[PDB]
Amino acid sequence: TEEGKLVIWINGDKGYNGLAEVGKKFEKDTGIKVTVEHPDKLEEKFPQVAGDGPDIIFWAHDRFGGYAQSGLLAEITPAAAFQDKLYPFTWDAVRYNGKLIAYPIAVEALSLIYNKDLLPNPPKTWEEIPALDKELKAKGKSALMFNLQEPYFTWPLIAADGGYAFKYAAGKYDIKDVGVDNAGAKAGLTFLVDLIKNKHMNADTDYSIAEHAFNHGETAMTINGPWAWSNIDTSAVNYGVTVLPTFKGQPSKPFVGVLSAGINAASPNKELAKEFLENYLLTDEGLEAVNKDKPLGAVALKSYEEELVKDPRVAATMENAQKGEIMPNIPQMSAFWYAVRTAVINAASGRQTVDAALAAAQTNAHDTTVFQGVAGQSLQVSCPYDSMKHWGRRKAWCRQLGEKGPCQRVVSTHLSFLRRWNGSTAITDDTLGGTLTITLRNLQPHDAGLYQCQSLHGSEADTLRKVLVEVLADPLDHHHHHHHH
Ligand SMILES: OC[C@H]1O[C@H](O[C@H]2[C@H](O)[C@@H](O)[C@@H](O[C@H]3[C@H](O)[C@@H](O)[C@@H](O)O[C@@H]3CO)O[C@@H]2CO)[C@H](O)[C@@H](O)[C@@H]1O
Ligand SMILES: OCCNc1ccc(Br)cc1
Repeated sequence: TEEGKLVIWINGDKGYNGLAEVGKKFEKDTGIKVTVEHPDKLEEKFPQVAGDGPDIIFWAHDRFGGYAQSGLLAEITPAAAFQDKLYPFTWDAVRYNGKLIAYPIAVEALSLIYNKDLLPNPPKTWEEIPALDKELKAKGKSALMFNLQEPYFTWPLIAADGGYAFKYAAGKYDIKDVGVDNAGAKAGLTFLVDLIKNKHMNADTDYSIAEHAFNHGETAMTINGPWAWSNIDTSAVNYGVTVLPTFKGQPSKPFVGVLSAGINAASPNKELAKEFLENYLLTDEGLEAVNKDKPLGAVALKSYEEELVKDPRVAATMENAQKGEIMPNIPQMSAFWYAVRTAVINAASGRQTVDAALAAAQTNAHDTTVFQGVAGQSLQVSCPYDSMKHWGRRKAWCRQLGEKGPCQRVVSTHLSFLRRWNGSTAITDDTLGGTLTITLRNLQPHDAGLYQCQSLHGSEADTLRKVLVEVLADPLDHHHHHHHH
């Protein structure tokens, strides 16, 4: 960052050229240069560089609770008159611990996109896709192609019969109640895997492959968001945007994302960012400039949404959004997505069965795992990992210094042993089996807290597991004569 200018990060699938046009208008009126960038993995780079992060970060709201907890985002305090211009639902997406941590921009949900020439009557159920694919294959076409590398696209099907991320009850999420390995989640993922086994879909289909096949008239349907419509408009394919197919008679339940713009807590340009976001971007003209490049979906700005909702594609986006639910913005969402991404990729490739893939995802979707030990005794912490993925990497055990501090290295593999506070920590790695083991001797309350098992590569560290060490009292420490009769 540099004082007197704005650097913005936004994902490569969004209208970054339209956003740059709003930046050009801001520069024309004020002299302030606005640079819009679309780095790869920007959502993973942001917490590592936020140092030299951007002034503004755009992403769906699900990642922002984690950034806010880490102290990376400035609290936003728009006037009541400004808050009244955006929908209360969109403000709900960006409120964390009672404070607003980003400006909401647009509401997104996946829909079924279909080729009206190949399929004038798209299927209402997922169950009828195998027979439809057989008929289309006889004509050199396929029924459906969509991104199988990101769990966001398969989640509507996994959630349809009962899968869920974190149980919700009266404005709160229970982070201990995860629904990744229930009967409904297994049924949805088994249906997806059966589509691949029967050659109705390919496990390696990604965003680019599905978009190219649909936009070239090779597949009758795709599953995508509003941002994808402008490339289809250019392709001249006669497309429709409609309700996703049902599974076991239940609607598919897409996770609803609210594209949001957070202000970096370390930015010396917070006031410029606020003026740009409130008075340039979040205006009917500003949002239209972005929408014209890549559609936003249902915008957070009431005045513009009242017009956009007349677009049948936007009404279809809201119909699918209403069948699903808003993603939580809680810090625990990252772990949930990483676990489900792994389960889908492994089940689709045949590397794991659906049952084993979802059992591992259920365990790993929990951001932290408690390891309880008794004071004065030894505690063995286990960190399973993918031996192939982490082949050749050294490992580390680090202790989290508060909610916002660094994870401070304790021991690593090749100082693998550390004696401190009359106790000790030793790390051992079974590289063939994929199990990292940390042994804490003479466990005491001073050892309680959050730690990470890590896999190192270059100057980066991958989190293998977050562990909460809990220390039960030594039974002898309460030595007394109990009551008798
Ligand atoms: O898959 C690992 C991946 O998990 C998490 O990513 C999720 C996003 O945080 C979540 O917003 C959603 O992303 C979709 C966007 O909302 C949508 O606008 C569009 O850009 O498509 C995105 C899906 O590709 O879903 C993903 C999970 O698929 C986590 O935050 C990432 O760092 C991680 O790489
Ligand atoms: O060639 C198979 C041995 N190679 C290999 C590479 C990646 C994974 Br996942 C599994 C196996």
